[PDB]
Amino acid sequence: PISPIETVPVKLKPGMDGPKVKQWPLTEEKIKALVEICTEMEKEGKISKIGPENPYNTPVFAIKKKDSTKWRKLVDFRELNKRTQDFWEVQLGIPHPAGLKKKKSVTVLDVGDAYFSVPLDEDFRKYTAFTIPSINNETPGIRYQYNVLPQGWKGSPAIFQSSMTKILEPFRKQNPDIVIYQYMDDLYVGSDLEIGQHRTKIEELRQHLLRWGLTTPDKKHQKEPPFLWMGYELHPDKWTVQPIVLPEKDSWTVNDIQKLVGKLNWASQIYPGIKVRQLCKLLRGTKALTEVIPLTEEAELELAENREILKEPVHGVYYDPSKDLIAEIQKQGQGQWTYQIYQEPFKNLKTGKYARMRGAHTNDVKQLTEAVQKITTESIVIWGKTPKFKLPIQKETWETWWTEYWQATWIPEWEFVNTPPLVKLWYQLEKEPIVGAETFYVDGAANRETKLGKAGYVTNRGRQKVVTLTDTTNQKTELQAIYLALQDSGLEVNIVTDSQYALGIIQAQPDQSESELVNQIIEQLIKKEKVYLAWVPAH
Amino acid sequence: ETVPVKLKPGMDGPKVKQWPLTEEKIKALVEICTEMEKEGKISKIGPENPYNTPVFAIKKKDSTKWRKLVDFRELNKRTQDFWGIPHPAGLKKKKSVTVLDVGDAYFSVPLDEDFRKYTAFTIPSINNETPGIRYQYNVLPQGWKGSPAIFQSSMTKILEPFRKQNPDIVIYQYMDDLYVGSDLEIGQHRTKIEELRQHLLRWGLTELHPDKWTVQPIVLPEKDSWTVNDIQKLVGKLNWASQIYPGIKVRQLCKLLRGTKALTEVIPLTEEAELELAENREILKEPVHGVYYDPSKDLIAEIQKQGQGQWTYQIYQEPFKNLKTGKYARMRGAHTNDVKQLTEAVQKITTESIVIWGKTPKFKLPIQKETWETWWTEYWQATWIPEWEFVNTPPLVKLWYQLEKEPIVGAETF
Ligand SMILES: CC(C)OC(=O)c1cc(NC(=S)OC(C)C)ccc1Cl
Repeated sequence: PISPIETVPVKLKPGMDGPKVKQWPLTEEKIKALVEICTEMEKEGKISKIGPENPYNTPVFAIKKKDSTKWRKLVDFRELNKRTQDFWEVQLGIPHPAGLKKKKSVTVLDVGDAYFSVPLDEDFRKYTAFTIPSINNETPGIRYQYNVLPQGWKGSPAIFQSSMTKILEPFRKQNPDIVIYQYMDDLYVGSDLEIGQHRTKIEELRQHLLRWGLTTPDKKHQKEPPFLWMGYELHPDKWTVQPIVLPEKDSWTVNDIQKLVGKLNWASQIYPGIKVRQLCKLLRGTKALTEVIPLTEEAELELAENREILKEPVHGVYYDPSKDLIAEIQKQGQGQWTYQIYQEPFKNLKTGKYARMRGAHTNDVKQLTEAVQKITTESIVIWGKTPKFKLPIQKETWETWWTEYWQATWIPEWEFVNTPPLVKLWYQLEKEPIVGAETFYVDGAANRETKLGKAGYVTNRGRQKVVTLTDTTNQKTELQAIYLALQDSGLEVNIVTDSQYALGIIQAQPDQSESELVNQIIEQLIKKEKVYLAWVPAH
Repeated sequence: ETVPVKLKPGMDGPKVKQWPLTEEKIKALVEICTEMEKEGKISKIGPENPYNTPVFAIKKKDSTKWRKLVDFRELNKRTQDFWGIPHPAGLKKKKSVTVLDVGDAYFSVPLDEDFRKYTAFTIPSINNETPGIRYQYNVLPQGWKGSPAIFQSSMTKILEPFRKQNPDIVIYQYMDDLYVGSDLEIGQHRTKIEELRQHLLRWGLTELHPDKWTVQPIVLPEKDSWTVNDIQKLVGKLNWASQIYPGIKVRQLCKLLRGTKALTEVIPLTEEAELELAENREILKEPVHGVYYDPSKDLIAEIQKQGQGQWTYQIYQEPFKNLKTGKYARMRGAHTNDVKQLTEAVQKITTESIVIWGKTPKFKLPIQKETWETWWTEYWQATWIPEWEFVNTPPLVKLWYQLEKEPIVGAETF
């Protein structure tokens, strides 16, 4: 019992040839099991007895699984696959729960051995040949080949799903008010019809599949809502996040702390308040995964605090196309941002936080900007729309930053919401030199090879200074020159430098950097009431 | 019939992933593609075809009708060469040019059956709830290079009559476009253009001023009194500027900068310095010598954000040896959108690039990859798409070009 569905044209690599790997020798017991199952498949029409004509071969194996402890079968296509042509990417992007709509009812049909339901491209079939070993390599063993999509073979997934699309094409057009979703061997059919109508249609769909050889479940194997869709429990009316379990032990190995921090981080998305700082700390200097690191009181505490938070089930709402899409963002500390997308207050579709982007040199606004873009991109994918933005930054700050920044940047339609901490400009270099204020002509010089240097300034008012540095770079010195300059200067300063990097700060005015040095400078920068930076060519 | 097109020796078909699209855009693509599917232009394809090319919808300049666009860039680059038309040097010297979209004419022609697979494109589904809609071309695809190429005979053919009727006009064909340059006054020009469209319409198809651009040297600031700073800024600018005109000197000025003075302190100009200045003003009065376009070299266009909606660009092939420098101010409507100005700008330069040399320059864009990719498509309007890289603007380069001369009053449009 196979199918009347026209095959897909499968070709080799380019110019390679089918696998010719030797058949792993098995035991009388393992052989006999494979003999049994293969005879079955031979009659169901899935495979075919072949002969000496076929040179290609793939090793067959025999394992006993849990469900029946009954001997089963497995075929290693690793080779065949690495020789099989590339197909188009299978749907690697799956729907995110916040993007689905609520359905009056939702059913999951499990198209079981769907792979073995679709015919194999008759030409290619020879390449799927394998052999059942004889009792310790006796006379010739039993030879076969697949006539249907093989479990484990490269094309099987892409091919099967395609088939499903054609096959469902009619039904779909015939009833636009029904919505099917294919994934693996599962068809998820949801709708807004009254339960009986729905149930009915399900049956039609099934029987329709039957019209093509596609067998469907059994009451015993029938799946039921809620559905486990990676981390979430969906119910046709709303979704709920699976309560995640943290073990309590008196012995935590490195793996234990890592895997933990993993599940922890994952949760940080949804659950507000998760922290792993003290748990990550335990990793410092670990010499082995199997290493046991004692939880400091610090860690034992946060681990505790988290257990409390995770005991609250976060419940969610689905996407309703007839209402606004809104996204609010908070600056949860420097570099970290939290966001939550909803249409109706406190009824969230999705939430998440973006990790502290540790990098060369930036500012909040740019970092906000990026968060906004990350969000928009995600939004476009989930809902084919961008959310109206609610941002903790005055439009006055935005208009001031963007309109002058050296790089093109943008934020879609948005609106300010005063939910501190508000992001702002930590400082602003003067547009023109300051009248009255002191003028530090700064300079730093270091022998890059000895790593020795000096740095200092001379002001127009007489003040001067130098400082010798051991284990430094010329860049640092130029920068330290500027640090000391700001350290000794009053509330308003004029500073001149030949540092190319100082030019970078004039253009970008970063409020965070990878180098503590630059940071310090930023600190001083923020401290002054007025600072004028001016660069001049060297020498 | 179909001409046997192939790929460059040892090249494979694009396998570029489809970027996500807004719903409206997906809706239109669907409407649009079913129609073409019906008209026999494109066909659904199987999974055995692993190639792919980006697609998207752009707003046909005026109407609400959405235009289907594909990014054949990767295909074009992999498509064998036809060893197009030689650039008509006269185009640049015309008073008013007009651009027209003759991409439509391509559907009429069949694409070699063997090349079709390589044209596979895809319409994505929101939240990935539906598999993508895989197609491919049976006809000449719009935006592909081989298209205006294979359709050359028929093109020249259909054109001749208008060319002889009005031989004072020049017609250039780039990809899906047609630029028409004549010296006729606006009314007489556009009427003649329409007279052309009518001519083009009886088959199946469907305001520049080249003589007004490319110049503007670098003017230096002039002041009643100069300060330690004014000068310092000025010296850094000229010092960088020496990479272009080595005759520019700053030594005399640098002497005036001898001393640890207050930035705001006024300095008196020594005649010696004043001469050095004037001498530099003269050197800047005109573009550098020896700059000649080389067709075998990639053309390049670097843009810089000057703020307040203003921008600067330099088309060149060799660093500092610029073929053209210019400025772009934002267009009415783009007031709070950087990508709009940028996309619009890229287009203009790319059009001038075509008009003047018959190719597209590669762009060094003062933007972040993610910002570009996320929103450029939204403001695009050309059938073609230039190449680009995202770069960090060296602060001086900007400072320099910010010095370009601007009109006295402007191009008076009474
Ligand atoms: C993630 C999948 C497996 O879960 C469902 O099938 C599912 C889908 C929906 N909503 C929609 S629009 O349905 C889609 C099929 C469009 C609502 C509840 C559930 Cl449980």
